[PDB]
Amino acid sequence: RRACISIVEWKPFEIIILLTIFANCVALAIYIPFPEDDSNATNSNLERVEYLFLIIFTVEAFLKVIAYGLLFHPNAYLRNGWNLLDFIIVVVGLFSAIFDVKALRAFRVLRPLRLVSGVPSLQVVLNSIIKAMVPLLHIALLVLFVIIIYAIIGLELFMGKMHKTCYNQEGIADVPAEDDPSPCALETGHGRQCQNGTVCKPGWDGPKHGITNFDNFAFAM
Amino acid sequence: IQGAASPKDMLILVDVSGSVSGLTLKLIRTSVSEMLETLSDDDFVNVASFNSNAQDVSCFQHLVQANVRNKKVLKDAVNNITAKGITDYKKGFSFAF
Amino acid sequence: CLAMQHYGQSCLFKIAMNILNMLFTGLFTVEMILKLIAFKPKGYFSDPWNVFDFLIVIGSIIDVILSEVNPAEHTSITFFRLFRVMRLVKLLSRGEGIRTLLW
Amino acid sequence: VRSIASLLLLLFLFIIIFSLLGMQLFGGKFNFDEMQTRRSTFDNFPQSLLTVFQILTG
Ligand SMILES: *[C@@H]1O[C@H](CO)[C@@H](O)[C@H](O)[C@H]1NC(C)=O
Repeated sequence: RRACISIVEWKPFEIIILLTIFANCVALAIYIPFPEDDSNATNSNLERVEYLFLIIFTVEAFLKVIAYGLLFHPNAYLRNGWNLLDFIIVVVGLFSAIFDVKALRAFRVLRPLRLVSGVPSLQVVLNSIIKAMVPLLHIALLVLFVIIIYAIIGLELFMGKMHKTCYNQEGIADVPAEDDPSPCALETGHGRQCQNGTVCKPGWDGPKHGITNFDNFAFAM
Repeated sequence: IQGAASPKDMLILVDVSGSVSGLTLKLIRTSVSEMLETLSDDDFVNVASFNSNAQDVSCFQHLVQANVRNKKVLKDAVNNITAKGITDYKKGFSFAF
Repeated sequence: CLAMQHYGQSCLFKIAMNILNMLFTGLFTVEMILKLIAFKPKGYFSDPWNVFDFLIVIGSIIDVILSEVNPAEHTSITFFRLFRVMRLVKLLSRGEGIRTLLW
Repeated sequence: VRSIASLLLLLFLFIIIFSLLGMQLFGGKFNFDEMQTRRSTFDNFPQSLLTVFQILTG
């Protein structure tokens, strides 16, 4: 019985499944991600079409797991192949029930990787790229310490000193004076000082949205 | 405006849908307020909105003379709107008509 | 410890970091006393790594001494505070692959 | 040329993979209150590639 399933793999149907990966790949680029829960007419069809691709891949896992053993099939490049199938079924199952339901769909962007796995003429070049990554770990290690050594130093010297920006002196509105806020250090300290008609009060407008300052250690890296 | 055109029966179909979140909504609100500013005190008006369901931004639910006061209510209601849901022109236009 | 501090720090937290800073530099002074007693200083000057330890530990100690005065209240030269972090390079030399690549 | 196409094609998939991922994460979330100066956005796939390639060139 199981022999009947295995002999199917012999038949060159890898072309149709691979074209399904390519066909699906074209089904992801058309998906317009509207801002806030909106969805035009076409997006309604793709989700329906998404079910078909799910079935086509899901049956193959059964075809390729019974034929090649439950334990051995994961022990290959297909580990990600089953990785998509497992979590994609969760996405469709969980969405139909009704949070993080929408965000979980990101795993489907990994299907193109199956495309480079299917063709054996491209698996070699990818391994050529990866095989050259091992020596660069040392450079990565050095860059890791350069980040750490300099980030720690940045904390000590620039310990959240970018939180004083110039404010208008009239007092009608408490907003930064300059249209492009820049950190200021008031008198008694070295740095820039406001013009004739504004003052450097300790608010917070120096960095852009508080993302490019040395306040924390994560901000330092 | 008194001589340019005769009285009107306005009905502004604000499109508060997910696709208009951000700057587009600010432009929509400002334009609607300006439009209500360009209505005399002898023509009627209302402000609907469709987001897969055509509700009304205000408490009126019909045409309300676009008076000095009613304009203020419509302006406040328009200012306090948010983008959400899925656009549905068919239902919105049916509600409007 | 050097990576713990963040803006808007708590006065209690600031003290704790200083306490560890005093403690840790103390251990690195035990490294000094313990190492120098093992073999006399003339051999300590032999290798730069041991030489690089001279300025680091003393730099830490003077900072602790400067901590005795309190220009600020828990309601100025800040150049010797960086010597603590700079000692991390000694860790880098451990890796056989990296040091030869850099050397 | 039989290998340059393979290498360039392999690079193309990587940009596609991250470009598609960018849409799933930042798709339509760049609509901010400020004036719409966010040309380098992630809205639609053909315009997502330009944003991704911009990061690649940095
Ligand atoms: C704005 O409209 C929403 C609609 O639910 C309402 O909850 C909120 O209280 C309104 N705010 C003001 C200031 O009118």
